[PDB]
Amino acid sequence: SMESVVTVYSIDGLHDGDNSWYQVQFDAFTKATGITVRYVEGGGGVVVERLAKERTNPQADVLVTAPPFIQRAAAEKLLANFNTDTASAIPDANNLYSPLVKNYLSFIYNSKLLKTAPASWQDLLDGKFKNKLQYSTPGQAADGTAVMLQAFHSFGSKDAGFAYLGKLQANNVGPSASTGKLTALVNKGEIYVANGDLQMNLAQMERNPNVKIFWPANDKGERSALAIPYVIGLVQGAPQSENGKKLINFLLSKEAQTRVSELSWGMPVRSDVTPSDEHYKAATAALEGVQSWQPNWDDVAVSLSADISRWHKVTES
Repeated sequence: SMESVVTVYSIDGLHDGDNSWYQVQFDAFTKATGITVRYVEGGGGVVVERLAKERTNPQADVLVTAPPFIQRAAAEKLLANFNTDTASAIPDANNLYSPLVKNYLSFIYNSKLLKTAPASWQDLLDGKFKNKLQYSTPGQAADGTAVMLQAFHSFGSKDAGFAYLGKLQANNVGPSASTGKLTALVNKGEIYVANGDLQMNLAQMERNPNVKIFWPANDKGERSALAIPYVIGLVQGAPQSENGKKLINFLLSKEAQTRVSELSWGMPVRSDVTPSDEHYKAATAALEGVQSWQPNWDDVAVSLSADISRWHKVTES
């Protein structure tokens, strides 16, 4: 006989614990099918670089990563054509990849010290934020990359978003290789405002009682949040393509999707699920009146490295 297997390479965030969405779903899938799930986790670009390294003899069957890395995988011919069973249930799926779990860029502030959420991007330039605001470093921290993209959108052009971030640098404490550690700094008032992502921050609120989630408005009064979903595809040349297809369809099923919020603090991509958990209530409350948006990710895949280089030039100078 053989122990049947399928191998997942994923961006981190869905396997944080024994009761995480991936652990629970992988265990259910194995019980139902006899297929063990092997799992590798890393940064969103790291996992795609590994697929490219391994392309002459693929090891993974299923990729999960965030934009623009999923689009880089598609451009590099690392994804296989596969029309999922669900897709009718899922917005914006295509034959190479499908959204799996929704997430968003977010910001946080100290609500004990500040009487209300900062209203606008302009308010963050106030001198009261000098050395009392910090966001993580574009390119190094995924949510820092998201802040840069968000500035372009909120200010209407790359030049204008970079100009804004150059001004914000007067207040920004400095670089941070990761984002999650900033939350406790906000909670202690060492800083008053930081970036984040919605899944992460929702889960942090219980132990950070001085913090609340917010988004600044732009000069048209709009609060928007960059959509940074987890996105799934089948690996080109997978050694276990049939098992990969089964797992993809399973993770996109109504059954699996019903527990995304409960187990991970993410949001399901299917519209036909009704979460029953309190995490979802918190997510819905945070997003009320916030507009999701996204760029053309095929275009961002090409321009991102240049933009990160420019961020360094703009802020360091």
